[PDB]
Amino acid sequence: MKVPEAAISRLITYLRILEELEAQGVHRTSSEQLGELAQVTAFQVRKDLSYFGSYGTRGVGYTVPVLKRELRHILGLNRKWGLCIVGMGDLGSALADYPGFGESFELRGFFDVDPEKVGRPVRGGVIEHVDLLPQRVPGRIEIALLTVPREAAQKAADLLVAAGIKGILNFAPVVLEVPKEVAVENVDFLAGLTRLSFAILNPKWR
Amino acid sequence: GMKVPEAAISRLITYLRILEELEAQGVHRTSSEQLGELAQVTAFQVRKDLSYFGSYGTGYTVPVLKRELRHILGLNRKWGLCIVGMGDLGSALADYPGFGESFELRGFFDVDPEKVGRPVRGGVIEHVDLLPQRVPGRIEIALLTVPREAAQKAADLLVAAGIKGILNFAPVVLEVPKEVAVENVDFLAGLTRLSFAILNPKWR
DNA sequence: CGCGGAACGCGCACAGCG
DNA sequence: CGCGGAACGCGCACAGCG
Repeated sequence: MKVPEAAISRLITYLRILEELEAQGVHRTSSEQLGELAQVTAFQVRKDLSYFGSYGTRGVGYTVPVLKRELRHILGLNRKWGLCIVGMGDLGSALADYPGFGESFELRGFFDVDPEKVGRPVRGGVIEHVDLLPQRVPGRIEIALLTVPREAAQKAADLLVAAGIKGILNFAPVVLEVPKEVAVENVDFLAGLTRLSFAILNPKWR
Repeated sequence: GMKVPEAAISRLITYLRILEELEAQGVHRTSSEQLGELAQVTAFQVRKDLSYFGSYGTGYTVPVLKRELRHILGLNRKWGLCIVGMGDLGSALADYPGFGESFELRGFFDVDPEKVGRPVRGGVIEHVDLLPQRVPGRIEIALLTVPREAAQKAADLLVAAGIKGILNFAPVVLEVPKEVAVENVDFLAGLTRLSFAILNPKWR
């Protein structure tokens, strides 16, 4: 009912920690262990998980493959999302080649407008003009990796929204404007850099 | 409240960007309501985000704000950067043409024999074993882009070398001494955040 | 007229159950 | 015995003033 987004980010962290624990053969963990690895209090963990259910065992703890399964469900990773990359520049090309996507995310789109790229056969696929967006997105692409130069970002967004996209992972440094019907998440490395600058200059604060 | 919420610093970064665009458009005067509009926040928050540092208001001269903001964020100096992990991302970052005058790449490290010794925009790749010799006095921030499984270790090495801040791109929670700052850029996390958001539209 | 404190909404102790 | 509600604390109202 409450469900702060700060909690969704932490759930991501717990699932990753669970995958890792599983990889090490651990069968059972606890909020205390989980907190120690996610660098938060055990309270924060139990409270974050409580927003969705009671997956543990009182007096005992949490069975790793169970909670793991439960978090993947909540996070909507128990499905196979359709992805497309708009802006086959350098970052987008690195992305196309990222091997750590896993079962939950599948690349189906590849786009851009530059003639010198359009038509290049990328990893399992081929680039194409962003004009084919209206005829590519519906029912096959839900999420788009927006990676274009800061000035083409807002333009590319409109296009994507019109083509029926449901989510935009924005890599461009700028606040996008989209219908509130479309979810957007920013991945801003320059903002992070700037934050590091500030953090350094203000050690006390940090 | 003399203690600045960190969320306010994300907004200042956004304000600065909005100013640069203005200046670039030729505008000379802006307002609380104008900034908010462009930043999608209330004019209140803008004023509040600014009050933590001063009264730059008359008011609000784009160039006087752009300048005070970059001073507040520490962009008024030339930070030294290095990249640890020269794979696809490390390479992409190495050739990024938009750091600006505030961030300078002075190092590129790795362990792959095929990569070290390799020339790059701004220098050459060197083995991480050389960080203790390359960091002090020249490099404050490190762009960490190694595989997930080697992140912590690379981080342990940067710490040992005396690094001030790590911009972590690996999907892991780095463990570092308190005097070392860490900022994460997690796109897999954004992806999974979007996944959740799509399924919980009323939650929005 | 137009544009730099304080209230308010939201993010630990014990009850519950194995 | 061992490990899933409510207090606390962080993030609008008006005064000044051209």
